[PDB]
Amino acid sequence: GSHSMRYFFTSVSRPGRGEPRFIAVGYVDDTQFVRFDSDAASQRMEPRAPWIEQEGPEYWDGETRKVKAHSQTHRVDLGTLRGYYNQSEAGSHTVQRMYGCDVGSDWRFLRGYHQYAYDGKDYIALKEDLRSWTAADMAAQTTKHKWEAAHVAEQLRAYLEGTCVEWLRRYLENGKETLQRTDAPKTHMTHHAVSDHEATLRCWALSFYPAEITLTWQRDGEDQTQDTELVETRPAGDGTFQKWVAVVVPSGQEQRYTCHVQHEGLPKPLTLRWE
Amino acid sequence: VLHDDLLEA
Amino acid sequence: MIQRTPKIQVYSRHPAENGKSNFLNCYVSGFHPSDIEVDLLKNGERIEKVEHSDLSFSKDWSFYLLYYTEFTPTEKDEYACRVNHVTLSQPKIVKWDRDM
Repeated sequence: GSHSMRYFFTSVSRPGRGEPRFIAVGYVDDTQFVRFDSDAASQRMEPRAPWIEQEGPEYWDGETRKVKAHSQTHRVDLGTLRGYYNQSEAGSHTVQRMYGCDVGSDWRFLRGYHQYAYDGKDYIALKEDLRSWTAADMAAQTTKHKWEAAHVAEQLRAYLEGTCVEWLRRYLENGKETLQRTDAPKTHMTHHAVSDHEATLRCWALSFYPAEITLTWQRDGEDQTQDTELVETRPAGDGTFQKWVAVVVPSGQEQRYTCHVQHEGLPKPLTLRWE
Repeated sequence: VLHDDLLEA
Repeated sequence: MIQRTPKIQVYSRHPAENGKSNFLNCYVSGFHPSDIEVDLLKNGERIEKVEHSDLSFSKDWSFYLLYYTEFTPTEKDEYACRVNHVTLSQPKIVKWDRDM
């Protein structure tokens, strides 16, 4: 299976007084492993997964240096973009950045990402070849030219194909008990009468990891989308995920309906036949 | 691990 | 200046049974900007021991947070989540339904 390492950065200007609120989180796949918050007392990158605590003092010293430098970059950027978009010094604005790398099932570099947004909208992104940029508007063309002149892409590509991958591999090995474990969904169905003549069938998928899953209802062996509700996949809080899908059916007819569950943790899709 | 040095926009 | 209203789910970490200890979650997602006020309520009163995940965001740049606290479902107690965001004229309150 492929694995990813991603870092997500959000900076929010507070023109009233002081520097931007800055929050950085790091993930391996769907597991957070580090965080920095400018408002926290430590002013350090902090662990958020047991397996990253294996890393000694020098790891933390290094990531703190870099994450603080990142915060200054996004502060400057908030100033610059305000200028490009001719905005008031009064209002709060946001810059978001996400970057990282995937390895394939062969544990080799697969893909690299670097995307940047201002005020919740695409601004600039590195293309898949890791050699050029996509600018969303004319302001972004300024940044594109500057980064092209300064060979940012080359620097990023070296990181993504190298350093990024190497550490991802290290993390996967150190945190193998959890990072490389697939938790298949624990499934069940509930039944709720909504009248004398109709009932709700709810098919639940619980405690699964990673978050990717497909839940669907079939009626007599054909997918059924009418009269169904599907909630978005949601975190349980213990590192796993939950989802459910529900259908309303005539009472007595529950047997026609089947819930189908697909997940990387299941060799074969599950078919629930009941209620 | 984080990238070492980001350029300003 | 794009503004997106939060989607809200209120739910328990584990299948809920009256008298048995659990965790109450309020997942807020799909919102922008990031500033948001989330409270968990027990009979309308603000629960104090409430923690939340570190702010992150989805591919469309919209934000998501998880707020949670320990709790114990009971026959008579009502639990809910209260959310306020710039996109809401007043706080949105979503009741915890044990079946959802």
